Amino acid sequence: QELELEEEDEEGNVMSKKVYDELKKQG
Amino acid sequence: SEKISDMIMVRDSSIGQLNLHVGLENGVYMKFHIGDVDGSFTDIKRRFLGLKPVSLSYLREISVSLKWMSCVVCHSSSTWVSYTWKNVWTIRQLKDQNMLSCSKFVNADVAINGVCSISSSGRLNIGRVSNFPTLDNWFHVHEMLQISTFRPRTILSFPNNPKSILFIDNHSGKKQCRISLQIDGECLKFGSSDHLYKILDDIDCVSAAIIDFTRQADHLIICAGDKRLLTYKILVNKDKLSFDIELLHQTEIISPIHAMLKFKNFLLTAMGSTIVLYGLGKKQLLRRSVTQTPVSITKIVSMHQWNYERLAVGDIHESVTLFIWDPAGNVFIPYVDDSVKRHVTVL
Amino acid sequence: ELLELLKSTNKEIRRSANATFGFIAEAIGPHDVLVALLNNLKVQERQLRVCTAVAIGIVA
Amino acid sequence: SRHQFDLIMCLKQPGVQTGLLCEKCDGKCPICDSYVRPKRKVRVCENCSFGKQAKNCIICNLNVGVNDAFYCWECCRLGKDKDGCPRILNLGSNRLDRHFEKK
Amino acid sequence: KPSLSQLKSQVPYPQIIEWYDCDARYPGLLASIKCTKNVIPVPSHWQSKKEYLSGRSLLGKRPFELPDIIKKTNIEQMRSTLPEKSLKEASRARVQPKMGALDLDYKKLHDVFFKIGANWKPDHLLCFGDVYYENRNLFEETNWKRMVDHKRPGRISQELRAIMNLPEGQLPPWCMKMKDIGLPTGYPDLKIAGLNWDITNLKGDVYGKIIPRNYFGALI
Amino acid sequence: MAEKQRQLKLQKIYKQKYIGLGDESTTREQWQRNVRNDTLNTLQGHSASLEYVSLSRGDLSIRDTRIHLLKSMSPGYKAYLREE
Amino acid sequence: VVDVNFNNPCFVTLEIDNAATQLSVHLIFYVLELGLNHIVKKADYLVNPSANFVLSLPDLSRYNITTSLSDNNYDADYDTLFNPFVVIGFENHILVKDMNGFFSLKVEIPKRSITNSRHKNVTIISGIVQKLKNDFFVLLQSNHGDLFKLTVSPDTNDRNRPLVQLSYFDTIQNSHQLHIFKNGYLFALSEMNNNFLFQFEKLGVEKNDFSNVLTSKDPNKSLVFEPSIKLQNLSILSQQLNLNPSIKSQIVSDSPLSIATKHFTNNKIITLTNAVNYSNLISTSLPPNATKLWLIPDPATTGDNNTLLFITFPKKTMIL
Amino acid sequence: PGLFMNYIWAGLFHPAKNVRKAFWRVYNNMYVMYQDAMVPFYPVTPDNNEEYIEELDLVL
Ligand SMILES: [Mg+2]
Ligand SMILES: [Zn+2]
Ligand SMILES: [Zn+2]
Ligand SMILES: [Zn+2]
Repeated sequence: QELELEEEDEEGNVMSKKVYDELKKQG
Repeated sequence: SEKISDMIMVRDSSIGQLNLHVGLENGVYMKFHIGDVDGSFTDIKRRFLGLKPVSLSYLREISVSLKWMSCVVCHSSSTWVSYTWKNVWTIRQLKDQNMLSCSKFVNADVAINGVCSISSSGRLNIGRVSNFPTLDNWFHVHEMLQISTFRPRTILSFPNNPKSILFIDNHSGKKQCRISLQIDGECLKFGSSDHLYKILDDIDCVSAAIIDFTRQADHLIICAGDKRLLTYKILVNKDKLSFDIELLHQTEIISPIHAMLKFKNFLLTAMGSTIVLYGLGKKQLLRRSVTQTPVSITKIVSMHQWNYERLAVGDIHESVTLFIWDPAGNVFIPYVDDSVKRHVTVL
Repeated sequence: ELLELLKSTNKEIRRSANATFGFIAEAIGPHDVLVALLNNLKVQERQLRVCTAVAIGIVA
Repeated sequence: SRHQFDLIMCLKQPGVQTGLLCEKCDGKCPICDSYVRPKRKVRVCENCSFGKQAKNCIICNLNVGVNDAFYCWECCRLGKDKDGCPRILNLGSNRLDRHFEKK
Repeated sequence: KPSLSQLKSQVPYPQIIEWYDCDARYPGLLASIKCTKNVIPVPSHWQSKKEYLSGRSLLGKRPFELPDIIKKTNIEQMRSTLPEKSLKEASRARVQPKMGALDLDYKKLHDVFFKIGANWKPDHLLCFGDVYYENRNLFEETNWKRMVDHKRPGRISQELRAIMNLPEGQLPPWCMKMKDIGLPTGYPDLKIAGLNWDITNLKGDVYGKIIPRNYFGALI
Repeated sequence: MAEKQRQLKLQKIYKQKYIGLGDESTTREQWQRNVRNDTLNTLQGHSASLEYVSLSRGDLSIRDTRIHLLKSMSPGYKAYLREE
Repeated sequence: VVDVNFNNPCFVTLEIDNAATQLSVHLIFYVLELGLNHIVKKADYLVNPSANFVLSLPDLSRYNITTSLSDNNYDADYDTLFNPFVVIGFENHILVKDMNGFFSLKVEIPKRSITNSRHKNVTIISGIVQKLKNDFFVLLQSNHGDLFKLTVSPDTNDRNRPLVQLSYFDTIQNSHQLHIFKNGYLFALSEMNNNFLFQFEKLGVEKNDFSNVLTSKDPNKSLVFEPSIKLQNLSILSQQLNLNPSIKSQIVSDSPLSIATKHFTNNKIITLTNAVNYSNLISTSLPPNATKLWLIPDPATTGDNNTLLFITFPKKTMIL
Repeated sequence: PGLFMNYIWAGLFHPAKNVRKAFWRVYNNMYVMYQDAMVPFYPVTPDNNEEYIEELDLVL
């Protein structure tokens, strides 16, 4: 001892799952 | 068993054996050897042809090499020709031709193997029967010095249409790529032009797949050798009998992809040892799922799926490993592998 | 008697006596011949035990 | 021989002629000394096929040979029929020691 | 010569590497061969200076027991081999031989191998990695696998009912503690008569119960 | 001592006939030279395996691929391609 | 193998040393001595490490070439007379060499006008010898498929020594082997796909043509040719359809089995079908319900191809 | 040969000499029977083998 979510404005390609789930709470 | 629908008695002048050819009502064709002096019935042959009751007819002297032979065409839901070559009995279908009844035909023009018939659509038509599948030629092979610059790379089939087939070639020197699209049994023109193909520039395809992210459109995904993943859209015109290809976007990948398939609704690639599931977005492809594999899996060369649940992964040197899809976990879980080193090509 | 002939120092005699147990077993059956062979395995001498082991595989 | 460990095979490249066994050695595999199921004939090398020695048995090396020698089925399955000339060259200490105790 | 922790960092399974692997002439080649998939380790009695199978465990070895399918031929009753005739009587049995010492049924002998037991297999057949070692007791292991299959929670056998002093029809004596503490965690779907299953099902040797396509080319 | 003397004498005859035998003091350099030379013979030798390697290298003929696999048995061949 | 004409059989090998530190290729001559029943290594030459092909030529003293340094090969002793020559292939040039070491004649391979920079260098891959009546010609082939013609000439100017000339002949597909038949046919065993039977229409470039011919007199001159899209010296007689290599396939139909592939060399779609083939010549409309059909020879016009065709409907019957 | 040899690889380069004599005597029997057939099963990787043949990793 980097997944992707599509921002409805389409330019969300370079983001994340965890960034998009924060913007579920801001939205 | 069942009521006879037709019967014919034929002697082969080659062997001298009497044959009794019988058709049934359940679509089953039978054949009998009739003893000559006594009349005993030997050497029973049986084959199920189709749904309709079997109708028979007889063709006197047709040529095999294109030595004399006789054949009995068998009429049902489809047509079948039923002959003997070198004392081997053969019963094979006919190339895309339903017949209600059938007879020989001779001209000066059509000298050998001519045949006239009434089709199930209802039209009367003259033909030749040509290539009989013997045991040395089981398949009929249909197509200055003739050399192409392009080399064939992959042949693809559409998910929903089983009859349409897409072809992708590579240029041997100029980093080009041509694409052909043959629907049913004929090639389509590219757009409104004269040619039967579209040439893509600065692409050579390592691997490719046709995937319907939604149920009404089809997309071509190309993996180029420059570590890019390219999405196109196939638009078959249907009445003009033409296709078109149309770029959507370009997506960057870490490693080359050798195996890609449709896993339920997305595009499932293998890059290196990583299994990545992709969804379509309108600016790029979006990776929905990423699974790392066990340590001895080094390259993936082949994969296959069983009803969108299990995944068979093939390593370049090790062997097959089986995975199950975890929907709540959003990954693939490995549960069997092999004892020896197998250098997989296809599974 | 062929059982007593296995103590011979000749290899033809032992080899052809073992063939004869095959011919005798094909006529009158295995199990009378198996019992005499199995009881001959209790001797100390190795020649006798090795020749009855050959004969059992012939009978089989 | 499978049994006597001082016997020495030739193992040269086999030729076209056939090695013979005597009446005492008849039916034996030269490799494993098995009496059953013969598969392929034995080929000896050029030097083992010349002169007065070529008539002799290839196992016991003294008696005159009459019938042909065969590899068994199990030596052919293992490939031991392809290793070389299976002829014994020396006589071996078992043969020698009986000869001098007796006279 | 590398150290042991140095050598363990080069491999994916550092628990396979031991102290004597650093005395190898090529430790880096040896350690990567050992961590290759499906490579089986060297039998472990190489270090010892005794003798393979010379330990005390061999004193307790039992005689051979026939496979149970072959016991149906009844040869064990006709020739007893586990613990007679004088030298004169043996001599007299050679000139007057007794016939039919074995009463074996020949149709039963053939049908053991070819009809009754065409699909017979032994219960234990060591798998791919399972290398035999000296104190291994294979008898315990087939007993243990068979102990797991037949025996189930929700039944108690007659042998244990004599020992526990719990005859049939009766709640087992930890019934009250599972009323005070609760159902077993390791069986979510266990239905016990009297707690979450009907008390008239408390019947004989059973008081509880767990209540929760053909292959390609299969033979018809 | 005579049973041990055969297996010593037979190890030499089998090592001359078949190159890649070893014993106990085989270096990794010796062993890996055997493994490489056996593998290059197979790739050259089976004709499906020739076509698989010649196509995916993109070579100009299948015979150019056979001489590439047979020259690679030489230890001085990596330096020959590097001195061009 | 060498054609030695009942003397002592000879053969030549190219060999590398598997243990040596530097890549070095040997040219080695072996003569079986039938009087002594053993193989003797006669000669052993070091050659350039790019050696990859060897071909044996005929006895050159038959064609007035002087094989010794002596200006006349009339010394007539047996050791001096036997001296076989072979052709060795390299990267970008060839050599003809001697068993006795007297000659080493270098000619360069002619180079193509548009060369793809990906694949650098040209090598020989197969070849064949055909004896003419007082002459011979050797057909050499490169890995680009160009067929070259080699000739060895008496060289009357210098000392009657050997003289080698190469010209471009034609371009075919890469081949494993070449066989020439006595009827003037050429068989090429291709490395990929179809086999070919050719015939010799013309015999190639004449020896006098200085512009198109490289010689061994100046062994550094280069000659650029352009390949011909049409065959000028050969014509095709037959092909043999071979599916090798088949890299990818789909199944088109299941009843009857039909598979689709591509032909790897000429880039066509190939369909393999387990059906009996039917070719529809002409079709014609008919009244609606028809069941059965008969064809019976016309008895009216005897000794003639006329025929009656009967079509039957459930109500009606038609005669034709 | 491929499944049998999984028992043998570990002993070929063992530290003890007695382990290494017994395992090379088995390897040499296997090699005489399968020189060509052992080739898909050698435990050689590019990290393990300096001179590893790069043609084995090619995909067509
Ligand atoms: Mg991995
Ligand atoms: Zn010999
Ligand atoms: Zn003898
Ligand atoms: Zn044998």
